[PDB]
Amino acid sequence: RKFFVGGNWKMNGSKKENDKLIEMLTHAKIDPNTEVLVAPPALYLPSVREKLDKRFHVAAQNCYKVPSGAFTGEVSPAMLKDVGCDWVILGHSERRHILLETDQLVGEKTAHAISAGVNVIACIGEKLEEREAGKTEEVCFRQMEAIRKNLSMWNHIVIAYEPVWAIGTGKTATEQQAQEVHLAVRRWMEEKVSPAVAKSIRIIYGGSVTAANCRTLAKQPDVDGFLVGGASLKPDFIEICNANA
Amino acid sequence: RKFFVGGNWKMNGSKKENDKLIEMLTHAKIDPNTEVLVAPPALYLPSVREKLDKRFHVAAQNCYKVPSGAFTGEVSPAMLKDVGCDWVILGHSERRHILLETDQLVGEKTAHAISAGVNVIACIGEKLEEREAGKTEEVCFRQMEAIRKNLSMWNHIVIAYEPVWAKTATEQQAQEVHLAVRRWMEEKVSPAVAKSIRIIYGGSVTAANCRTLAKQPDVDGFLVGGASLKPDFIEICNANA
Repeated sequence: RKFFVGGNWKMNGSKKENDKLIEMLTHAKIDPNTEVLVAPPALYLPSVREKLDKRFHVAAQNCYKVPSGAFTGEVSPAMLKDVGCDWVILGHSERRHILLETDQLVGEKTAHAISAGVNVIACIGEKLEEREAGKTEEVCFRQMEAIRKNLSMWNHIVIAYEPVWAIGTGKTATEQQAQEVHLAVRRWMEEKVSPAVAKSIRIIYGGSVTAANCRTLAKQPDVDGFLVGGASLKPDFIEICNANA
Repeated sequence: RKFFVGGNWKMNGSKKENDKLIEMLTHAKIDPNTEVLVAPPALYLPSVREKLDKRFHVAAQNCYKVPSGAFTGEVSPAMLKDVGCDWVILGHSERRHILLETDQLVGEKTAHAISAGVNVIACIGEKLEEREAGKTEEVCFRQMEAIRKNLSMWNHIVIAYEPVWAKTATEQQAQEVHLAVRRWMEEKVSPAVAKSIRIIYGGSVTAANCRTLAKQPDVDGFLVGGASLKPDFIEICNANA
């Protein structure tokens, strides 16, 4: 499996700061075996895609579930392709838990994006009250089942596990805890989809990753990379891209 | 009150179709006394603003309530200004009822955009069951209270009434709500703000009905949906002349 590092800029960006990030990425020494993605705010997707070499993927942070229609404020996968972007992040914990997106909606968006020819980073993960009730697998598997319900092919999917129970609380997840979830998710893929897909699919870690912990997380056998948050805006991003080499 | 016509493109747009719409706007003769706005999808805001003469406003169809933060998929008023756009539509019925935005969130976004120097079309309106229950005013006034609560200045606000309940809305029904909202502004904000604020109609607006709607004394323009993608938009922009 090819190591995969995606930088989610979240709601951060400006012509000035984007240019500084692009110059940092363009000039950095990055492991040639790392697949690298950045996800700017939607206003900046076309310009960031023009300025950054195709060695870098550029992703939207969200999209909707049909090509066009009466959905004020939404953008479709067809529009993403029209501006040269071939990736989207769907189901991020902030969209599920702050902006109230349901499992079913995330699954419908994922299936439509794939149908349009857009690759998807599909995000899953459980909150603290769910983890403390023993529901880590139940929650992760329910979110994946909603994606599988509408998907017939997985070659253009990357799964991101977000330990929301740690992100939202200030707790720190150990590399052993991340590995344990990644393994359970991979076994679900083996069981519900196929051993070949489970063997191929990248499962990336979306808890807090900085230059300080990326190398120990990267060595875990079922962690295939990272969905990076705030470190995506900083020189730490380069060390994270290099975490596996 | 200066007549105001906004075209909400919703989730419609592409480089090719945007170019046809931009050429349509550019070749049009529009009443010089009418304020005209278009709202493309967020991906296309910088290019549309670059390509359209500054006689036209270019608006986002949504934004968030702080300048930056951990809100994957959201954009801020600061970003809008950074790409040259100084307008946003907030509280549209599709965002309230499909995408689950609360009254409080719409009010927070509206106050923040205004504080950031972005002008706001703030949308209100009642659903069919609410209208049939006699709750048009109750709903509209509850929505305006959340918008009004933390606003101190109204010169950069336009109110859009969307009869989500429509069925067909008559010019008498639109006038009745616009008048009620204006009288609410008189008592809750001030008579001076009420006399000057634009209240635009955002129900189904076509070339066939825009002139009858425009003559109503408390209808100050339109927030147009599907007709904003068609040459019919120009006739609607010219409805007051």
